[PDB]
Amino acid sequence: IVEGSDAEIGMSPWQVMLFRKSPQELLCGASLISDRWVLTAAHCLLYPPWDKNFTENDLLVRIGKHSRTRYERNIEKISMLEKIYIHPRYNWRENLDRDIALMKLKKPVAFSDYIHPVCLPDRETAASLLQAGYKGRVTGWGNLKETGQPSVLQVVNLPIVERPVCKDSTRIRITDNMFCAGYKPDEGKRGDACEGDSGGPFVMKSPFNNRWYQMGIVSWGEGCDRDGKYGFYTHVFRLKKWIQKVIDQFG
Amino acid sequence: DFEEIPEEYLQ
Amino acid sequence: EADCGLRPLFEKKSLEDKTERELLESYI
Ligand SMILES: *[C@@H]1O[C@H](CO)[C@@H](O)[C@H](O)[C@H]1NC(C)=O
Ligand SMILES: N=C(N)N1CCCCC1
Ligand code: NA
Ligand code: NA
Repeated sequence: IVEGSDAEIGMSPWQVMLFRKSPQELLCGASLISDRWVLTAAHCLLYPPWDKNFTENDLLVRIGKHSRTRYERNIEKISMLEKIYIHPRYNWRENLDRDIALMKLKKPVAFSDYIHPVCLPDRETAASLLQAGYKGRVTGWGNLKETGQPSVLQVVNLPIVERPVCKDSTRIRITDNMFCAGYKPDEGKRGDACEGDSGGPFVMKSPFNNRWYQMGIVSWGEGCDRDGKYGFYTHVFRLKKWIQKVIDQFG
Repeated sequence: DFEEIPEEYLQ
Repeated sequence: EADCGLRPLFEKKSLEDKTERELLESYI
């Protein structure tokens, strides 16, 4: 995260770290949506242009973390993966359309002060809150700058951007399964996701019921925190039928 | 740069 | 889940985090 700040303890208890077993390293962010299911970006797991195609046994999920590099004894919980599910129409060839994946854990994780699921949006909460200017919150352990790395989880709040401005910022084809967020050059304030933040959540706190909802997944961008560029996020609500189908069938 | 995790999670 | 999105160290204790008000102020 560029131009964010250190998270408070327990600020993002749905935060998940995707951790490579060998070499031991950060692979991506992710989020906890129930005691057995973790949501992330498909490109965290499958991206053939970079020879990336992880299997279940390659990875662990680390839940309840705050420190990036420490083993947080008595706080974090480490889970193995039973199965990965990638959206069947994830477009890794072109523009990362439908950049979403689920991971089922081998055993349920115990909730605690540090470990708790985020809500997924209903249609009405999505319609109400996915508006230009409305801010969400992005969290992760990724790089602090495009060109270094944080001691603890970082957080930044960023406004959703009007779709024509998102489209006009890039040559990549934008779809209804994406939205963009970030400040405009004339707005002064800054901030973005960066390398290592992929797959983590863009959340909003509903003013109606005072619950946190995951509206987006960190998906893609061009550089990090560049003027006139915006971060792109997977539109979770638009892909919720697939999420529900997987959980109903395999949960 | 990461602290070793318990071996039980790598078995 | 029934209890989703309510953080033990914040909403469940009626404590506010340091920047959530920035989000609320944007929901205009
Ligand atoms: C990714 O890996 C699996 C095997 O583990 C393979 O069958 C699958 O076809 C691969 N997907 C792509 C796009 O290469
Ligand atoms: N939001 C940006 N800039 N992204 C997505 C996270 C990886 C780097 C590009
Ligand atoms: Na364009
Ligand atoms: Na920017």
